[PDB]
Amino acid sequence: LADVAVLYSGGKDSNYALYWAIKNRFSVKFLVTMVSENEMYHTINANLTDLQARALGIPLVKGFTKEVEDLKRVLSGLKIQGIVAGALASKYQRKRIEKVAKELGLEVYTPARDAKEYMRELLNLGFKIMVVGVSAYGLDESWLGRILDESALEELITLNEKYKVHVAGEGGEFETFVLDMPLFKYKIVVDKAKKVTSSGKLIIEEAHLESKLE
Amino acid sequence: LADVAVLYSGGKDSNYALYWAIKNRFSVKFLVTMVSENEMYHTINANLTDLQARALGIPLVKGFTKEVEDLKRVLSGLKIQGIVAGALASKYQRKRIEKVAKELGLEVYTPARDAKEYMRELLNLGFKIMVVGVSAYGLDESWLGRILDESALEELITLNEKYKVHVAGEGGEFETFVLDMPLFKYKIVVDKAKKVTSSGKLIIEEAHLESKLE
Ligand SMILES: Nc1ncnc2c1ncn2[C@@H]1O[C@H](COP(=O)(O)O)[C@@H](O)[C@H]1O
Ligand SMILES: Nc1ncnc2c1ncn2[C@@H]1O[C@H](COP(=O)(O)O)[C@@H](O)[C@H]1O
Repeated sequence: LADVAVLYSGGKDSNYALYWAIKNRFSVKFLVTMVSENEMYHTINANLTDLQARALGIPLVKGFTKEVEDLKRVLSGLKIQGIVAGALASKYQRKRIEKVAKELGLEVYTPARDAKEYMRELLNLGFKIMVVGVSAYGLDESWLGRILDESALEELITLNEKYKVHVAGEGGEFETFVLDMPLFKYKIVVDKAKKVTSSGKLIIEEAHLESKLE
Repeated sequence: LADVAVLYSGGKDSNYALYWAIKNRFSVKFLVTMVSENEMYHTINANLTDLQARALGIPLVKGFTKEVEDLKRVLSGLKIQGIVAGALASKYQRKRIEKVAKELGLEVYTPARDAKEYMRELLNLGFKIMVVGVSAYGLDESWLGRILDESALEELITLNEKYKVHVAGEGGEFETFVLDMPLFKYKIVVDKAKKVTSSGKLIIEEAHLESKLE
């Protein structure tokens, strides 16, 4: 029952879900990423979680796509007992997870919910988070490619207590990409990104792994 | 017993093994690629089989690494009955496959061996094969990035009946990458490659998928 697969899309919560699972003695046999044609090229920006999976040394399973049926199809081919998803999964995402899980007879392990507290915990845990998506007023394109720290957290809280932008970007406020965390054996360094409704998006063009102190 | 995983590294034989398996009514649940640090960047040249897996629509499992222990670890997490490998696997490769297979209690399905005949069959089946590796005298860097056809086959046979270079590159003579085959839903187009003992190597920098007639 310790054998599980983590739904990994690359952002702060997928990574927190991974850290949580490992710390709670779970046996993460696989990371699972679903790729939809809804978003074809050679750029690394297509295999970002693939870059993180190498930093982690953990096997990565990639599915392709009614995404519920495709997900269940992928997960059904794995020798696992449960599915690990972050406690910040979309209100809709949780429904799909619950549905496929039940139908497959799998457990839905999830971290047992204050935005501020959560965000602070990630920083204290050594999470290196970069903003790669933005879709909320009060967040100019300047936020793209920017890393979050005790400083950026303030600006988020200050922005929240004004434009009411979620502190944990819960709801599409902004997308993230984790460049480093305690479990990474290698750090991810962005060499070239270049930025593109107040909808922003950072397309990573050049990136590489760098060994950590260890 | 129909459920299997194909050891897919991207070349002509991995793809032939895949085609053979699908045609023989096997249920290919996953493609498995092992990535070793023995060969760190963002280039697509790292996720080439990932590009093919999208063209195929088949889930891809990627392992990281005694590669035998790592392979068995990956395959042990999949709900399969056997392993599919091409009949051209290295004389050593077959030993590892047999070892892990036996230890996991899995079947080792493999295509039931004339080089010329084999190479001709691939062309007749519509295989679009590009040379991305070279390590044999009589094969100048001009062969890198070159596509194989009834014409290139002759030059290979003519070269064989002289420098004794294997027709199926069996033994490290040359590495390949399949840009298209009947099972691909999309074709792979190389936009920018640039070439690098008579050891040659083609590093693909730009590539993309293009829809097929269907
Ligand atoms: N294939 C998937 N299906 C459903 N939910 C997913 C999938 N992949 C990732 N997630 C959820 O996405 C959340 C993380 O989003 P993020 O912080 O941007 O990486 C996690 O809490 C997961 O539960
Ligand atoms: N992870 C692996 N372990 C052992 N053999 C492999 C692995 N991946 C691919 N192969 C073998 O590599 C052969 C294909 O080489 P190629 O034609 O260059 O793609 C196949 O016949 C497979 O049996």
